[PDB]
Order: sequence, then C-alpha cells, then structure tokens
Amino acid sequence: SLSTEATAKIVSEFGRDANDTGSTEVQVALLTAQINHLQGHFAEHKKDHHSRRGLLRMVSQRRKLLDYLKRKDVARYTQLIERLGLRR
Amino acid sequence: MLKAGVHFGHQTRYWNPKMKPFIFGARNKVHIINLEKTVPMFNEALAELNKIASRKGKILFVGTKRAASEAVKDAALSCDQFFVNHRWLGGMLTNWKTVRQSIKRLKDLETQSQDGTFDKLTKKEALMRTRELEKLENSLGGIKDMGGLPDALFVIDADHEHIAIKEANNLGIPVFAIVDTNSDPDGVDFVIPGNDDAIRAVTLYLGAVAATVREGRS
Amino acid sequence: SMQDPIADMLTRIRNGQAANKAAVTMPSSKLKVAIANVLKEEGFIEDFKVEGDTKPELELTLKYFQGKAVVESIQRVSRPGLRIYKRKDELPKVMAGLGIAVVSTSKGVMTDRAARQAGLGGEIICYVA
RNA sequence: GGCGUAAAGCGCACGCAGGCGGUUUGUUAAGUCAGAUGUGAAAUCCCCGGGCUCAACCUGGGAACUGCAUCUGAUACUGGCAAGCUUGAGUCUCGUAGAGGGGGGUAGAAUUCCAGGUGUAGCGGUGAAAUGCGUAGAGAUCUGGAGGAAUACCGGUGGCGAAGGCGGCCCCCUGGACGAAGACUGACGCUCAGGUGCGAAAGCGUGGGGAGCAAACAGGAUUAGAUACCCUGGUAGUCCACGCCGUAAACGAUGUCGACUUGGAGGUUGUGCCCUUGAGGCGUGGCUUCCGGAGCUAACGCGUUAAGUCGACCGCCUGGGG
RNA sequence: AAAAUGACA
Ligand SMILES: [Mg+2]
Ligand SMILES: [Mg+2]
Ligand SMILES: [Mg+2]
Ligand SMILES: [Mg+2]
Ligand SMILES: [Mg+2]
Ligand SMILES: [Mg+2]
Ligand SMILES: [Mg+2]
Ligand SMILES: [Mg+2]
Ligand SMILES: [Mg+2]
Ligand SMILES: [Mg+2]
Ligand SMILES: [Mg+2]
Ligand SMILES: [Mg+2]
Ligand SMILES: [Mg+2]
Ligand SMILES: [Mg+2]
Ligand SMILES: [Mg+2]
Ligand SMILES: [Mg+2]
Ligand SMILES: [Mg+2]
Ligand SMILES: [Mg+2]
Ligand SMILES: [Mg+2]
Repeated sequence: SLSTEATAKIVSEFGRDANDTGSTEVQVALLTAQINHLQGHFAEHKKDHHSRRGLLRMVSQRRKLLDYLKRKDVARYTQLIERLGLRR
Repeated sequence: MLKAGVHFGHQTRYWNPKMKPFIFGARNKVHIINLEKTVPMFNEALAELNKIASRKGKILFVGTKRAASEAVKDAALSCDQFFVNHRWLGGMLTNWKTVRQSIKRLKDLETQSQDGTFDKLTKKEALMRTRELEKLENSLGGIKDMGGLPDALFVIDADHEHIAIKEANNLGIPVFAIVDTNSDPDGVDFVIPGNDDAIRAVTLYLGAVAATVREGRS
Repeated sequence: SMQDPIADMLTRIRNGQAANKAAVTMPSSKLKVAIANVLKEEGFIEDFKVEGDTKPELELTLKYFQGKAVVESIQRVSRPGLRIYKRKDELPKVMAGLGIAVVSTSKGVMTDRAARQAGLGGEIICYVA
C-alpha cells in the first residue's frame, strides 16, 4: 500500500526539492506506483469489486493530472511519460 | 436604575433567540438578562405613560400567574385602575359586546344578594347564585369599573398572556410588557426585559409604575 | 462549486435582510467593489469596506429606514448560463423607473438611468428594486 | 410551468465529446456597446396629410423592415495570450474509528442422521380433529461419531459503503473517510448525451454439496365448493467455484456540486485548553435521530442533512384507459 | 372455528 519508506524514495527521485511533495511529477509517480503494484493483487483477488473502485479513481485521477501538464509544459510532460513508462 | 438588581432570572436553559441583543452569559449555561440595556427603555414607557395618564387613558394591568396575582390588586384597584388577576376570558377585549352583557348581569348578581334573591326563595335557587358570584368576582373583577375599551394595557408575562396581546394587537392599544429570557419581544412595542416570577421583583415593577399613574392625573 | 460569484454576493444581501442582520461580510473582487460603489450611490446601503490582503474580504452594511428593509427585490438577470446584452434604446425599466438596473457599459459600471443619458449600453448585471 | 405524495429524479458510480468556471496584472479586440458607409425592391403595416358628398377606396412625405457586411473606437463583462496569487481541488508526515471488500482457517450452542445402554405406553398436532410416528420399543434420557447451514448474549432510529448491502473469533492482501500542527503543487474544478463498470432476491448454464426450511406435489381437516389459509410430509432452490441475467415499494417515492440563513434535546467520533487537581468546565471538526422559528405550499408537512434564498449542468413530465 | 352476495332510477 506504498508505505512511508516506499514513498519517501519516489518523492526525492522525481521531486525537485527534498520537501517538494505536491508537484505534478511526484503526484503522478506516487499513483503509478500504487497502480502498477496493484496489478499483482487483482491477479489473485479478481472479484474484489469494492477495492477495484478505488483503483479506477487512481487511474482516472492520474489522467486528469497528465492532461493538465500536457496543456502546460509539453517537453516536461513527454519527458515524464517515458521516464516512467505509460501512455500506450 | 440598577438600584436593587434582584431579578437576574434566566427563566430556563432554552430561550427565544429574539432577545439576543438583551442577554449575557452565566456559568450555568444560561443567559444573563441585561440590566444595562433595560434601564433606558424601561423609563421611556413610564415617560410615555405619564403623557397618556394625564388624559385618563384607563390603564389596564394584567397579572395572571399565581405568585404575582395579588400585587396587581394592590396597584390597579389601589389607585383607580383595573386588573385581571385570574385567567383571561378568551376574547374579553375584541368580544367586548358579550363581556359587556355579563358585567351588567354581575351588577345584578351582586345586588341579587344584597336586597333580592338570598332568603325570599329556595336556597337551591338563591344560594347557588352566590356560587356563580364567587366564580365571577375572581374571574371578572376590577374591570367591572370600566366604561368600554381601555387605551393602555400592562402585562407581566409576554408568553403566559400571549393571547391577551393578540386582541390588543388586533386593535390599536399600546402595551407595556415585562419580557423575560424565554419570552417574545415582538408584538409588544414597549419592551421591558427582566425576571418576572419573583415577588421581590414584581414589587419593583408594579410599585414603580402605579406612581406614574398617580402623577398623571395630578 | 461556485460559478457565478456575483449571484452569491447578491444572495448575502437577500438573506442578510431576511435575517435582519446589521451587516454582512464576503470575499472581495474588483467587479463586486464596483457594484457595491453603485449601491452606495443610490442609497440602498451605507458605506462599505475592502480590508484584506491575500483574502480581500469586502464588508457591506445593510440599511433599515424603518423596521422593514430597503432591498425589497434584488434578482440576477444575466446569469452565466444565459447572458443578455441590451442596447441604448432597449434598456430595461424597473418599476417604472422607481428601481434601477445595473449595466456594465463600455465605460465602467453604471445604472440604466445614467447609461441612458450617456448614449451607451451593455450587459444587465442584475436588478435592484 | 413543473418533478416527496397529483404525470414526472436514470438503481448507483467512473468518464470522452459538450456546457459552465475563483482572484490579480498585462495585452488583443473575437463576443458586446457607439457612430457612419452600403444594402434591407415596390406595395401592404403605422403617424401627420390630400382626393372621390362620408366611408370603404386611391395618394404625397416620413417612420419602420428589429437584419446582414465593412470602416472607424470604447475596454467594464465574456473569450484568446502571457505572468502570477492563494481561499477551490489534490499531495506529504502523525494518529483514530470501524458488519467496507477478497482469500484461508478454527470454535461453541442447536437441529438431523447413524451405532449403542436403561425405559415403559403412547408421541406429534389443532379452534377441535385426522393424516402421520410407536410394542419391529416410539417419545423421554445418557455416551460416541458424521455432516451442512447460521453466528444467541453484546445489539442501540449504533457503524462502514457511491448504491446493492455488510454481523462468531484469527490471520494476510486491499479501498475509502476523519482530526491537530504544519510544508508543497498553484485552476490542475463542477456536470455529463452516447459509452464503461458495479447492481437484492428469484431464474439460467456447467460442475460439487444437501442438516434445517420449503415454490411444485400428495394425504388429512375446514367449506356449499377450497385447485387456498391450518396440519403431516416433501422436489427444485436455499449453500460453494466459475460464467450469465440487469430487474425491485433498487424509496428519504427527494440527481450531483457550491455558497448563505434564528434554536433546542441527544447519539457517535476525533480534538485543544483551564481545575489533569476526582468527576469535570471550557472549546471547537466529521457523521446522525427527534422537535421545532422565519420562509415555503394545495394541504399534509419540510425546516443548517430544506421541500427556505440563489448559481452550473444532467434525466424526465403533458387527461384516464388502450 | 364458520360469516358468500344485493340491476339501474
Ligand atoms: Mg491515495
Ligand atoms: Mg404544472
Ligand atoms: Mg408520482
Ligand atoms: Mg435515487
Ligand atoms: Mg447512462
Ligand atoms: Mg472570471
Ligand atoms: Mg468586435
Ligand atoms: Mg419595402
Ligand atoms: Mg374626406
Ligand atoms: Mg480577460
Ligand atoms: Mg460524476
Ligand atoms: Mg441466488
Ligand atoms: Mg444452480
Ligand atoms: Mg407446509
Ligand atoms: Mg424501474
Ligand atoms: Mg432497498
Ligand atoms: Mg422512482
Ligand atoms: Mg421538523
Ligand atoms: Mg352470483
């Protein structure tokens, strides 16, 4: 469920500052880390319908942020989708 | 004039929030009745009353609750005015044409025991009238010396006498009312906040309003 | 979410007088302050205040000539979902001229009695009776 | 114009196109507003006019044809561009309450059945009664064993979930809400046609399981008949795994998202200060039941969780039967 | 326990 140490690593790797939590880059990374870890969970618990609703909120939220970045900084945005790997 | 300060009151935990500009707080989760705001408006109506009492306005005093009942007969019937010490017969003001007939019947009823029907006929039809006399004299008293509709009403409980106000509100009669923490300020245009259900408190009101009636006519 | 903040500003006045409150307070904006300057002119309300730095919060004062209120009918006319613009000869009339209608002409905020006597015209911000 | 009860809110959510969009500064001039230029055939319409003896009827001048295009010029609003701003929305740290979900185990009460021991003549059932069970030992009672389903007490208009709904105890995968103090991102927001997902119980398909209940069915009784209610039995089903179905009085008969507007009695759940002095007292956040003021309206009633005052989008309604 | 029904004006 992306514990604190599992989160304290991504925020520094993607964020611009040691305390830069909240920028568009780090927010997306913290979602794709939950999303691409929850692939294993729903491999086993397939009919976990109630949890799956929470994931579809994560996937939906991520696309909302990436649209905002795409309208803001094209070079920064297309750098982001490849240093993480998505958008196919 | 905050001379005594003996009627903090508070009447309850609940309230009608329409007296928010008339309250403070106390440690018992209950609302302190203002005495600083009370003083100026209180003497306004006394000044107003003296302006109307000089033209013989037939002041009416309404005290119905048991505790303050007797002191109304010590203020209204004391000087010249009228009281309703016991329950208010619904419609006594707007339905005057019917209470008028019953007051006239009373005047016969009292004299039906002076020189009429007390001993010259059967007690089942002579004494029973006195049972109707006693039911009347406390249910309809000092108003027996009236000559029509009054011009100034004076009430103590703005809630316990909320139906006497409406008849007065129905006509044009201005009224002085001693509202409380639980009371309603609207309807009555001459607001006098303060605790009511205390003999040491009512004496402050009645004893210091009947004086203004006294000075109006002289 | 709030989308017509002007329609919010008027409603504070409506409920402020229904509750018989002395004054109201709400966040400030340049169009709002211009609106409140107009109502300061026509005697609907007394002076106002715009104290605020990062939360500029306008603070009006409601007016009671008698026990009653003064702003009897204040309604939003050109809402965002349907905006209406009027021209110099078709300016709306409120209670045969006894009220006013606020028009934001090309030369700043104004009322239909001064824009009519200036040859101008614009969007009908609201009505105030 | 409406949508609690008269016809009318999709069962619930996610969401592309579309609609709408906080606050400041600059700039553009597309919407918008102001003038002119050109065009808007004549007549008919309308104002002041004239001629037939009046009128109907002809006729002169205006005004109107709300329009569309260009040229000038205004910049308050909307839209575009750019730079910010923190209030909206989201992220981070600490902690809280939970029948929220998926999977795997295990306990104890009871019912049924099976193998036995004492034990006698009835048991069971009804408004009465009969069917039925029993001398082949029934019913009652004690011991041992096997199975499936459901979790008494706590338990409460208590809690969680978007809705459907969720209830013994433990474990490990997992979702969302809440609060204090802080830091960051800086419009990233609301709504949603067509789409996508979920969606009680019953039913369906392929396999398992089957104690108790029990549609269908049978016998007894009631009744004028009784294809019923009552009684004795009893099949699918109820239970599990995996795929369907997509409907309910799926109801608060009340779409989602904001802001504003007197009060009481509680519950539950964080919490930050005096009086940690022991109760407590003071505060304030989130959910929730009841009564009620203004207001609303056909009345019932609703009422800070509005059906009150407004703003944005979405669905639906047009006499009853057919 | 049993207790069904009553043309229109
Ligand atoms: Mg999350
Ligand atoms: Mg209608
Ligand atoms: Mg209906
Ligand atoms: Mg619904
Ligand atoms: Mg749909
Ligand atoms: Mg704006
Ligand atoms: Mg233009
Ligand atoms: Mg023409
Ligand atoms: Mg002529
Ligand atoms: Mg702009
Ligand atoms: Mg939505
Ligand atoms: Mg089923
Ligand atoms: Mg089956
Ligand atoms: Mg049966
Ligand atoms: Mg339906
Ligand atoms: Mg339901
Ligand atoms: Mg419905
Ligand atoms: Mg209520
Ligand atoms: Mg027949």
